[PDB]
Formats: sequence, C-alpha cells, structure tokens
Amino acid sequence: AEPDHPIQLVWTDVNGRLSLDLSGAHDCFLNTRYSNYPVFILCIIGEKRRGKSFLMNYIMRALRSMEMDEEISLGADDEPLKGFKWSPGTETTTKGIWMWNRPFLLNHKGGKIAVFLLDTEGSLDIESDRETCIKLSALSLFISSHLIFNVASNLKETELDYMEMYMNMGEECGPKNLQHLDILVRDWYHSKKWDRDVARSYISREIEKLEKLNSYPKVLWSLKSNQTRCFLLPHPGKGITGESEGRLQDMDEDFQESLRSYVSKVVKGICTHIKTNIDGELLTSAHVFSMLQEFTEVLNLQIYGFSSPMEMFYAIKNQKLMGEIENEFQDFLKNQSSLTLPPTMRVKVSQKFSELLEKFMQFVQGSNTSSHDAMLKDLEVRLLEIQEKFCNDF
Amino acid sequence: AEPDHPIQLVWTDVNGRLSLDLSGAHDCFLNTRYSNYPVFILCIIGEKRRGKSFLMNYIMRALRSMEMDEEISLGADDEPLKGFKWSPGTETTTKGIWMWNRPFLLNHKGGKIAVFLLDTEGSLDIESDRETCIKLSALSLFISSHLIFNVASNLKETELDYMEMYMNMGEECGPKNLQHLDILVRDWYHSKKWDRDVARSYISREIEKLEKLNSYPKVLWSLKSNQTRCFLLPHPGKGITGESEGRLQDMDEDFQESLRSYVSKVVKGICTHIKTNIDGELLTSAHVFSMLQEFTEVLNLQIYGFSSPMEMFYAIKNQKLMGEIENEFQDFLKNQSSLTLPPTMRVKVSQKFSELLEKFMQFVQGSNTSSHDAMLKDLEVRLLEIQEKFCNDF
Ligand SMILES: Nc1nc2c(ncn2[C@@H]2O[C@H](COP(=O)(O)OP(=O)(O)O)[C@@H](O)[C@H]2O)c(=O)[nH]1
Ligand SMILES: Nc1nc2c(ncn2[C@@H]2O[C@H](COP(=O)(O)OP(=O)(O)O)[C@@H](O)[C@H]2O)c(=O)[nH]1
Ligand code: ALF
Ligand code: ALF
Ligand SMILES: [Mg+2]
Ligand SMILES: [Mg+2]
Ligand SMILES: [Mg+2]
Ligand SMILES: [Mg+2]
Repeated sequence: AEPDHPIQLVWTDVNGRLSLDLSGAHDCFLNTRYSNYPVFILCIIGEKRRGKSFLMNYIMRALRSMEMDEEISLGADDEPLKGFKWSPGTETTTKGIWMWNRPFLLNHKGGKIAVFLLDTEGSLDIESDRETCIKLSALSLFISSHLIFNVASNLKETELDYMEMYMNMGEECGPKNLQHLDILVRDWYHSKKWDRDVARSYISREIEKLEKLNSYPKVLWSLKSNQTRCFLLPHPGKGITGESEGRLQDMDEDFQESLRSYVSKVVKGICTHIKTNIDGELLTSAHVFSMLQEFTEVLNLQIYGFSSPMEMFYAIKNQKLMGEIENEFQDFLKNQSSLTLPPTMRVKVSQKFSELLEKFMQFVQGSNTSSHDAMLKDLEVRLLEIQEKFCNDF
Repeated sequence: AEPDHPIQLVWTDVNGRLSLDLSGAHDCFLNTRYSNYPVFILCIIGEKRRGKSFLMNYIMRALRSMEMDEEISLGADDEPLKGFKWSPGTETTTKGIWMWNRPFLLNHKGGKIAVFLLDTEGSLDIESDRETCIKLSALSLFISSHLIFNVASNLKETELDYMEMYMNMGEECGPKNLQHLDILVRDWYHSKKWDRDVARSYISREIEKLEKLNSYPKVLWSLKSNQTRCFLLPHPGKGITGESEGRLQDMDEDFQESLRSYVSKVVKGICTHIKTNIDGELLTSAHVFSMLQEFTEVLNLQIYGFSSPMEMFYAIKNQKLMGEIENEFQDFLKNQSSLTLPPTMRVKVSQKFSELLEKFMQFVQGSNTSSHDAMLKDLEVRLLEIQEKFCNDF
C-alpha cells in the first residue's frame, strides 16, 4: 500500500466482528510528518448506492486544490473522477470503512490541519448483516468531526430509524457528542429551490413532525441543536447515474451548482470542526487510532439482534410465549398436592413437561426451523431446572 | 360524490382501526350497469412520494382511451395530468386508500371487464403509524388482481422487509394467493438499459441474494413464481419532479418511452388477470365489497406492535428482563424455608417484591417513561399474583 490510494480501515468478519487494520492504517496516523497536527475527520454514511464515494472524491479534489494553492476548485470539466472506488448500478461497491491513506494538509493559523477522509459501506444491502453495517456507521459517527449523513430524496422513516439506532450505540454516539452533522439530501425533487433557506425550512418542518412522536428523541435533539445542518443537492441527471466517467461536464447544471456550493462550505468549515477528545482538547493524528481501537472494542462487546421487522415481531411474540409456558409450568407445580406420593408426582410433572413442549411448538410463530429448535432447546433446559428443583424438594 | 372523481374507500382512525366507506364506495361496486361483469382490480402500494398517484393517472388515460376507441394512448403531449390527487415535494398527499368512483369498461370476449383502480397511501411517512399503513397496503394486496409494488431506485432491505410483512398479514396475503405482482422500479439508474430482459436479469440476481438469506421466504417464493414480474422506469427528470403540470412534454424522453411501454403492457394484460375468489371462479363487481369487508375485519382483529427497530429492540430486551425478574421471584420463594413463621415470611416476601421492582427500573432500557410505567404496572400485578398464592398457601 503506497501513498495516494484508499486503504481499508475497518472490515467485518463472519462472526459479525469489526476488525481494524492495526498495521497500515495505524501507521498512516502516526507518520511523524503530521502526527502532531490537529485533525479534522470527515466521515460519510447512509443508504447504499447513492454517490457517497463519488461525493468524497469531489471533496478530495477540493482538498487537493486547497492544499496546493489555498484555492477552491473541483477540477477541469473533463477530468474523470478518481479516488475512492465508485461504480454505477445496483451492485454495492464500498464494504467496511475505507480511508485515504494520507491526510490532506491545510493551512491554519500558521500551522496545519491534517484532514482525514472515511468512506463507509452504505446501509440497506441485504447481502450484509444489518447489525454489522449499523456498527460500521456508528464507528464512523463516533470518530467524525464532520459527519455527512447521505440521504436519498428526503428524510423518511428509514433514515430516522437508522440514525436513532446509530446514536444509541453507546453513550459515545449520542447527539451531544456528535461534533458536526450534515444531513445531505441527494436527488432533491426541486432543481431550482435547494438553497440554505429551503433546507432550514425543511428541517423546521421535520422537527414539527418529530415533536409529535416518541420514536426519535436523539435525532430530535440533534436537529434542534446548533451542531446539525441540512444541505440539498438536486438530481445529477442520467449522465452521472449511467455509464459515466463522473466528470463535471456529465453533471446536470443545477446539481453541479449545488455540489460546488456544498463542497466549498465543507472545506471552508474545516477550521471550525477540529476533532476533540473526551475533555474537549484538540485531538492530534497520533491519538485518533487509539480512539478507534477502544470504541471498536466497545462495539464488538454488545450483540443487538437487529433483524427484519417481521423477525423481530416473531421474536417478541415467541419470547412472550416461552415466558407464558414457563409460568404455566410454575403454576401447575404450585397447584400440586404435597400429599401425592413422590413417584406418582414425578410422572405427572414429566407429562406436563412434555405437554408444554408440544404447546410451544403448536403456537410458535415464524418458519425459521433452526431458531425454533434453539428456542425449544432453551425452553427445555429452563423447564428441566424447574422440574429438578421441584422433584428433589418434593 | 358525482361520477369521475376519486373517493376514499378506506381510512384509518385514531385507534389504528381501518374503516370502509359502507355507503359511497359500497354503492360504486353494486351499480346495476356493471355489477355482474367480471372485475380487474389494479392496486398500487409502496414508499411515499414516488409518483404512485401520478402513475395511476397515466394508466387512467390509457383505460379511458381503450374504453372509447379500443385504442391505446397516453393523451396529447400538452394535456396536464388529472385524476387521483398528486403533488410535488416532501409533504404526503394520498392518505388511506382511494378508488376511482366508476369502473372503466373494457371489451372482452363479447362482454365487458369492469376495471377498478385503487391508490394507496405510501409507506415510510413518520406522521402515520407504520402498522396502519402496513394494514392498508396488505388490504390493497389482498384485493388486487394486479398489484403494482412501486419501488424507489432499486430493491433494498426496506422493500423486502415491508413486502415480507405485507405477505404475512394473514394467509390471504401469502404469495401463492397474490394473482399478479409487478415490481415497478422507479428512477432506475440506467436511462437506456431498462427493458424486459434487463429486468429479468435483475430479478434473477436478486433471487441469488435472497437464496442466501433466511429473512424473506415469502418474497423469494413470489419472485421465483410465474405470478411476479419486474419493470424498470428511468428517472422522469426535473420537469416532472418540480413544479409540473405532469404533461407528457415535461417528461424525460427515456422515462416517457418506458412509461408508454409499461402502461401498454398493464392494459393489455387485463384480460389475463380477472379477479378470482377463494375457489378460483371469476369475481364480479357485486362481490368485491363483501371481500373487502371481511378482510378489513380480519386486519382490525390483530395488533402487531410494529415500531422503530430501536423500540422493538428495547421491547425484546425489556420483555426478557421482566421474565427474568419473575423467575428471580419464583426462585426466591422456592428457596424459602417452610419452617419460617407466616408473619416473618410475609415481610421477607414483600421486601423481595419491592427490591425486584427497583431492579426492573434499574435495568429497563429505553427512555419512554410512559411505556416503562405500563411495564412496571404489569410486572407488579404478576408478582402480586405470585405473592398472594404463596402467602395464602404458606
Ligand atoms: N441518484 C444519484 N446518483 C449519484 C449521485 N452522485 C453520484 N451518483 C451515482 O451513483 C452511483 C453510485 O455511486 P457510489 O459513489 O459508488 O455510491 P455509494 O455506494 O453511495 O458509495 C454512481 O453511478 C454515481 O455516479 C446522486 O446525487 N444521485
Ligand atoms: N422521482 C420521481 N418522481 C416522480 C415520478 N413520477 C412522478 N413523480 C413526481 O413525484 C411527485 C409525487 O407524485 P405522487 O403521485 O403524488 O406521489 P405518491 O405519494 O407516490 O402518490 C410529483 O411531483 C410527481 O410528478 C418518478 O418516476 N420518479
Ligand atoms: F452502495 Al455503496 F459505497 F454505499 F457501494
Ligand atoms: F406520498 Al403519497 F400518495 F405515497 F402522497
Ligand atoms: Mg461507496
Ligand atoms: Mg465528539
Ligand atoms: Mg399518492
Ligand atoms: Mg388471490
């Protein structure tokens, strides 16, 4: 891995675990040319297949322009788009979390700021375990000093559902600890009315909707805070979504106009979003990896069981059914006469035990046989404990 | 309500209940001019704000063209779009289920087919209870003889999650009973490659992805069946998504090309998708409302508790916690010595009771105080039963 390429910072394994590259990425942060500079860490997350990597590449152009001339540019109109791997169509491209393997070094107050870029696998891909992508997105949220939440078309149930999940991934991910959040709405319906004042009005209206709900207290906090802003990009047009070199000349003109404005605002805000540690001191490059490591271990400790809404519905109902059957067993035991002889008692209890296993299987919901078996096995061990204790003391 | 207007067939009330219009809609189906004709029932469902009503209006043009001349047309290029109420932007428009208040009468085998159109509130709107919209979409699915599942951009976790839910809303909604399903992908990334052969290839690839999963057996069944097809529409362009009259001339040319092809295929298939009853006989107009009524009562009987993924996660964990605490109480009672005097026993049990209520509140997850109180109240009644039984028998 040579300089000026993306490198994979985080990947997930089979067991659902998140692993950091403790060699190449770790070495990227500790380079003595810039390890003591204050850092700005830009991360992008959001739904799959919506130009996240594409956008990070145009930000990279502006950072490289600023690194050279102190000047803001998105390149020449015929420059094809390079950087983080980006690709058209329905197949997903980014997996895990990638970073550019060198910072971009911007002038700031007679020193430098080291700017790091993190590109995350998009959500809603069914070939990826949804909890795994949730953990990846929360790790990006945690480490960011500027987080881009890339949203398709408009804020909907899905985006609010997911960002509420992200901000519940430990106290570290709560909205108060999120330094800066851009809610970037891609493919905005209005190609002419997308400016800063439209976006404030749109968020104010969303807050009205959220104030009526119970579901999204953490997102609501964030949206009401001075740490969250919304930007709107119109649709880029068919010269960008099909087979494309990603060139500025391929862009719909209103998309290019909003893109230039948005990228320029990101770059110009960098000096106001230097990454901070727990205590609020400026964080340097040399301490980012430590933070990544500790919070990755936090995320790998807890298994949530996020799944399809129907699977979680069946899980609630089936867990209620198991508890009902256990209580049924307990009530049956309490109702037995202490004057029954021990051998006759043992038979009666065993028959009830078998009858309740059959009842579980008669009322269990869903069709995942493997999970029915796990649940049945678990019910069986718990009833056996109850039986043993009763028949030994009886 | 006069003829040639939309009328609301189904609405939801505060208590989450679905109500049918038993007067106007009921009278629409039983009109003696067409109540004995076989019916075709087209229903559209899917995510909010994605041109569902808009599409149903262009289908209406083609039906009205066919009703008049036996000829297929989408109108003149400058005709503004009328019919079901449709509107740009982020605010939702269709609520409940609407129908056109007259059938369109198509020639068929020396008789007529009565064509009914049902337009459904889109999913993912946070001002609507998600279970309520799920029930509305399942009712549309149940009654359809041609169902349009309108999908934004591509099949993702969300669409598969929701259609799996729809097809679990009673045996009536299972994939085997779904006469015909179009998965209509709007805003398809490729403006040139969207034809029937691309869509088959796309679905075949999705089936490969689903074959690896446990989550979507019912969708998988449907996609593998001969009763489900996929059609792709490119993006209509900014002359349709902004302030628009919805005219053919406002359309991107590749969108208009796919739209004409798709609408023509829908209308030409009508004779092959006559609605059928349980036994497979042709259903007439005069019996549609009966079916609507019976299945609406089925849907109003069951309350699922669908909610945000974080809320369902907390619900699973909190329900497990309540069961753990109840078992803790039961084990404590079993471990008590029968030689303890009754008054001393009653105090010991009461103190454990209080200690376990405190434990519940110490470990309960989430921040919905109202639901914590409900759960605490419920735990308290169950422990009281256990206590009463123990202290009376002791
Ligand atoms: N619909 C849409 N597509 C975009 C946008 N920006 C870029 N694209 C295209 O989206 C496709 C996926 O881009 P990519 O960056 O790989 O998506 P990612 O999975 O979000 O990282 C490419 O064909 C891009 O050119 C946008 O604003 N809207
Ligand atoms: N992005 C997109 N917008 C569309 C399409 N077709 C129509 N629209 C626009 O979407 C907006 C919402 O249309 P509407 O029919 O009310 O949406 P509905 O809530 O799905 O019924 C209107 O401005 C339409 O002109 C499409 O294929 N893609
Ligand atoms: F779908 Al992606 F990066 F979110 F390829
Ligand atoms: F958002 Al809609 F009909 F689905 F207005
Ligand atoms: Mg990407
Ligand atoms: Mg912070
Ligand atoms: Mg509508
Ligand atoms: Mg059927």
